[PDB]
Amino acid sequence: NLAPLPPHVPEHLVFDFDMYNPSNLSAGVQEAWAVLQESNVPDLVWTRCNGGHWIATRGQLIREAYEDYRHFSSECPFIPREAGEAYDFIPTSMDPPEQRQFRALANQVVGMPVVDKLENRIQELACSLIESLRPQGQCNFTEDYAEPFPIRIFMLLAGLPEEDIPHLKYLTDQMTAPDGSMTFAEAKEALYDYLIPIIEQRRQKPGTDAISIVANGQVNGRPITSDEAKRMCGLLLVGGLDTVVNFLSFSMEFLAKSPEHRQELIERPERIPAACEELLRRFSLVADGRILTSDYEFHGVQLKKGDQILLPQMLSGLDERENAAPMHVDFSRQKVSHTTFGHGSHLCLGQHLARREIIVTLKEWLTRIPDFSIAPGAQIQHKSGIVSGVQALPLVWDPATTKAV
Ligand code: HEM
Ligand SMILES: CC1(C)[C@H]2CC(=O)[C@]1(C)C[C@H]2O
Ligand SMILES: [K+]
Repeated sequence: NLAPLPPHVPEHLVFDFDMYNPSNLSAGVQEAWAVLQESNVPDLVWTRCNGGHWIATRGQLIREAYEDYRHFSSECPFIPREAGEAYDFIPTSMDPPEQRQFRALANQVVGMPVVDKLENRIQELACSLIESLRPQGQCNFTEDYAEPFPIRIFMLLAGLPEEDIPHLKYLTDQMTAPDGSMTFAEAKEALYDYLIPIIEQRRQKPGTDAISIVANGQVNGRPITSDEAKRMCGLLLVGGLDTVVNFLSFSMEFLAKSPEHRQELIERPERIPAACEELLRRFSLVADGRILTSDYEFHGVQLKKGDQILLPQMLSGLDERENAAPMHVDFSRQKVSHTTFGHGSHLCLGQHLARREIIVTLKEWLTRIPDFSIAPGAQIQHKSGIVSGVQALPLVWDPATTKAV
């Protein structure tokens, strides 16, 4: 349902890609997006869907634009424009140099030292969950594992009660892959209002949790305000609750459908870190963007001030110019090139936590439930958006084949 072509946009660059409902979604969501890398598709195209915006389709351009924050601003990073304008999460809605003071604070609460700290706890959350599912011979992996494992890890990190999980998870869904019940803005404001009273509790009586640290943080030589803390904690929550959740489901759908790749990791456990990186390339799932700060000529194309440009992080590693046979999963692939965690100054802060959650899941699942497949008669369906995902993943196994360590 398409917006009229802006005067400055050449009509031969039009390709009406809908990022929330792409044409070939039934073939798998990465497959659907990959059509933007067809021979007949330009390196930089314009879609009239979702209010109209640019799309960079190749890794070269995507990296280039994410590096140039002077022209491509993160102030309005979501499509549609109404979402992007409402978007005020910290650090992401800020450009350097102002972004950097807030990024250091956020890195304090989810960075590698924190993750090393939480290793034994992450390991047990996984094992407890899997040992509980193991004798049942079946699960809906998205809501039985993919959702609770990362989210309990985050609630742990944030010092938040697991009672609040249903409320919170719903809100984050609306911001990346909404049904239509709430706009981005009201979903975001709901999350903010959840966090305000907790932030104000913890400014006064400090702490070791992510919220306490953020609420007591110092930025620009001053205390962080309750409103800044809120904009940052909201982002950490969205980060903590929606991407890994979705990625685990892509990777497990794949392993469920490929006994060979399972047995490779079963037989060669040391390969699991390398396998994790190649899964991150193949089932890359993020796509947001930037907004033009001024009129600018970019690879032969005149971009105007206020134009929005989708720079799909997902597409870089599926680009056949960056990786040979991109849709093929090769755990021994020699140079794994992707931008799954982003590129430029907003490079994912949670990527060390994310890899840990992924690698612990692969290790602990295949150690206990080595053999499993898609439930008979089931057809897996994907969804698309800022963060694409899997709607459901019913898995089955013979409990007799399962192990206890
Ligand atoms: C598979 C897992 C994940 C993927 C693929 C992913 C992807 C990304 C991407 C592509 C960006 C850059 C977005 C942009 O440039 O606009 C980003 C940023 C960010 N991510 Fe992640 N993410 C993951 C997990 C996490 C986790 C677990 C957290 C934990 C809180 C997290 C927190 C953040 C934060 C705070 C930023 C903003 C950094 C900044 O703006 O400076 N992410 N993520
Ligand atoms: C695009 C993101 C994945 C990234 C910045 C966002 O707003 C996210 C949706 C959460 C954060 O990690
Ligand atoms: K904004």
